[PDB]
Amino acid sequence: MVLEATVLVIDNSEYSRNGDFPRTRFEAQIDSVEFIFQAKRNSNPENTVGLISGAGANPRVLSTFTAEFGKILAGLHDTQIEGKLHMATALQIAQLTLKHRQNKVQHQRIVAFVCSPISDSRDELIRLAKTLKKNNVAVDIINFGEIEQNTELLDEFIAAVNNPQEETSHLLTVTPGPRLLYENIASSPIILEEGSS
Amino acid sequence: SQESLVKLFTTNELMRWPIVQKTYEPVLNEDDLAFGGEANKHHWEDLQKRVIEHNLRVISEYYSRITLLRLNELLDLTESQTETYISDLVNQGIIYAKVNRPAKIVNFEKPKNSSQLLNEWSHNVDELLEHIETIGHLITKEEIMH
Amino acid sequence: FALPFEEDEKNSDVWFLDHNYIENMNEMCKKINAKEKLIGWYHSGPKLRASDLKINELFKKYTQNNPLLLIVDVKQQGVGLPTDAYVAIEQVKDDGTSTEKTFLHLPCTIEAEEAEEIGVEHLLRDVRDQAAGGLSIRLTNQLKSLKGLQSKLKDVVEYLDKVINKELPINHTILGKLQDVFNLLPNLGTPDDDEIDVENHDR
Amino acid sequence: EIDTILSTLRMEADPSLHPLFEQFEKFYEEKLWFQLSESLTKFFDDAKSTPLRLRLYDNFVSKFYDKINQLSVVKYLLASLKDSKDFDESLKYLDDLKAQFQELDSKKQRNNGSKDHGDGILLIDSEIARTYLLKNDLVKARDLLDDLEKTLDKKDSIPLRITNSFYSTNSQYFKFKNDFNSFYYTSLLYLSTLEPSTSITLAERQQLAYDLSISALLGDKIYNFGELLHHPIMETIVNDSNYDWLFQLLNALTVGDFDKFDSLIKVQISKIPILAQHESFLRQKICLMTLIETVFVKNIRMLSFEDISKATHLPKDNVEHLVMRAISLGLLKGSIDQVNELVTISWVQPRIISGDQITKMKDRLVEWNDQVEKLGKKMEARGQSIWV
Repeated sequence: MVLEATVLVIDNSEYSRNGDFPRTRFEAQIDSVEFIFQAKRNSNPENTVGLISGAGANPRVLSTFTAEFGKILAGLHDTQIEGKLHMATALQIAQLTLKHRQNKVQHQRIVAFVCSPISDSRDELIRLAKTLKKNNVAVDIINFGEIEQNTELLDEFIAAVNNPQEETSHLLTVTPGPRLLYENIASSPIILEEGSS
Repeated sequence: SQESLVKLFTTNELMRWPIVQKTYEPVLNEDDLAFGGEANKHHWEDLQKRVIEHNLRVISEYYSRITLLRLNELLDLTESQTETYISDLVNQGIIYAKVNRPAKIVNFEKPKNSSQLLNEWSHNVDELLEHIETIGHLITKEEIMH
Repeated sequence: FALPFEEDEKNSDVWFLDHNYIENMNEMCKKINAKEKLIGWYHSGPKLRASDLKINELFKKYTQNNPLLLIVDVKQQGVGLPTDAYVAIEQVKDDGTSTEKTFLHLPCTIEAEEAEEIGVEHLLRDVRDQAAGGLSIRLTNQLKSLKGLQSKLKDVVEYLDKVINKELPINHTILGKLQDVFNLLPNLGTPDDDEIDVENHDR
Repeated sequence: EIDTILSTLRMEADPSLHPLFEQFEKFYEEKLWFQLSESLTKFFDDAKSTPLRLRLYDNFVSKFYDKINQLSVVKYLLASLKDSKDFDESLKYLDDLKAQFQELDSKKQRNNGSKDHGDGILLIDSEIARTYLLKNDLVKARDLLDDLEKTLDKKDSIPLRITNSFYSTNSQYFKFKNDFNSFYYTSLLYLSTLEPSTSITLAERQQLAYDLSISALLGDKIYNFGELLHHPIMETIVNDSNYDWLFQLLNALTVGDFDKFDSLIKVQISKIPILAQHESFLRQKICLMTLIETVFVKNIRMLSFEDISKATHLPKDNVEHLVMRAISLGLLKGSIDQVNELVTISWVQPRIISGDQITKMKDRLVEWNDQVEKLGKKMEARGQSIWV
């Protein structure tokens, strides 16, 4: 989306250990994190992107808004790769990042990859959905990590956040096996996704 | 055999001479070039002096006062030989005692000095106040973490 | 120095911190003074929390030593302790307990730099009720000192009761210190106490 | 590929074990290696009584060592080489798995850009000493444990599992010498630092519990008999025949009864002949538990000889002896007065603290607080008119 700031979440997990894209899902995610960053810059050049960890109980800020690809790239290697995603904590820590920004003319976007299903209670994300859309924050969930064998708990959360205002949630369905992850991003909306009026 | 011997003498013990003698007579005394030679019979005799000096050192530290009548019994010596041994070891400046010739007591202590006692007391009071001051912080720490 | 920081009351595991701020402040401070380096973080307190251990981990990536978490009460509720200092250390805790990451108290005191001193002298123009002066100043102190200790002693009583009433976790460090409290009690009727009463007449 | 091996193990195994080998084929295939890592750990726990463990580990360790957890390759190895009755084999497969990880971090660290695989080297290393222990080469194992210890200190974070194995090994070393004291103190740390993950049996703790109890009784420096019971390991296991008479031996020592001790000991001198040759050390340990305990609970810090004589049921002669030995140990320290028939203490060595002693310590400080308060009321009355 044009005129948007985005907090990437790299999923650090033991389902990211598991290989379902080359070399493993972690090495797949380096390539897809580079993809989105540049695509979004071209479409609007004021766009600027941070990175935070999906690891442990606490997500840590690896990068703040920046348009050097090198600062975001560096954090992908540095972070510990074995962890667990915690969606609830992520939404809130991502939201703080979207608070503290160069100009709030931009849309508040969270793009969050899923390799590992939720490790938290369902209902907490339902309550948090209404707080997110209250400040006009949307959350894009890339799902290849809950359709392996998992039933999709993701869909109901996207329903709750979605409501046209200026920002609308999307659910990027990505096939679960090798095809290269970056390409799956590309075939899903990622330069034509938008918030609706 | 050597291992129990070294161990006995190093650590602080109370032990009696004919019972230690009975242990190491069929053991160490028959080992030649130590105790089984002829002029090493008088190195065996010497082993006793070293045992009764060990007991004197121990008893000096731990016992502040003890009757002389008692001290004789524990050492396995006659009255006369107890007094002379105390005396020799006080010349050589290691220990200190005051032995009565009526044989009421031996006061294994060097009579403590006024200043040092007071010094010792003033420090204990500072340790109580320091102890409470540190404790109060850790109470706060535990309650809140709970 | 301050840093950008947010504190959420809804969950204590959410706070904000700006990392880029810490990296940029380092560059600047080496130019003013290279004897200055990051040594840890102050926290306003007065309440120490467990989530603060996790903030601690962050600060362990700018300094080699364990970071110092300097609780400075700004609300001025304590009449003493305007500094309490703790350092996170990681140790196997006794009594079948796991490895716990915990904040242990380590001694602190205000002592002032010499360059600081000059201003401390300038701004203090008050008579100073405690300054250690004349006969007068120290008779006021001696009373103050008894009520100080007595209140400190009262916290120990309360604490002990809550261990076996309300089942507080036994923290055996406290209890160990208390064994020595009973072991450094003055005992009367020994020649030491008697010499002290002779010394009161000497003086 | 490896599917053919899995199938052959499955025909060979017991019907109850047949579901597990199928689970491994499906998880490898779907390429989901979190499931595969857990399912194997469950196998090596429960079907190492069957000797189809030996050919199963081989497939997983040697073809995956970066595609499964860093903990788990070492887990499958430790089970297989535990029931092993060849020491040559135990040693062997350790040198092999040690090679894989040293090799691996030359490439992997570079590409990946993260992850350290040196944690797992140290468990392997505990296990090399472990092999040496059983083979009766105790001396060799000691050196390798001291070289392990060094690495531990220069690590910023040391997970509990790593130091847990280290202490297990250290524990084994001490009980070969039969140094009760040195075993007891090492085993508490093992017990404390025990992992929240379950893959340890009830049975293992049980065996250990016998070992803890014995050391704790036939020691001479041990005045904590409920430090055993603040762990589940001896606490919850009291409900068998063997651990009834044993729990009772512990408890009699705790409250310092001589009457109850006499009844148990008499019987268990015959039964346990380890206990009979060490009967002398134990019999006096009771009197020493009463010495330290009685001066502690009382407010006076000097104790008469006659007090000890009635309590411990011994001549007045025997009492002095006991006192001299307490000074020697460091159980108590102070001065021994024979003439005035005192022992006036200057040190209490720190003890197990039970609810009853806290009650005492708390009470005594209430009096202290009242003492300060009354002196304070007096200090306010004199000098009310002038302070400054």
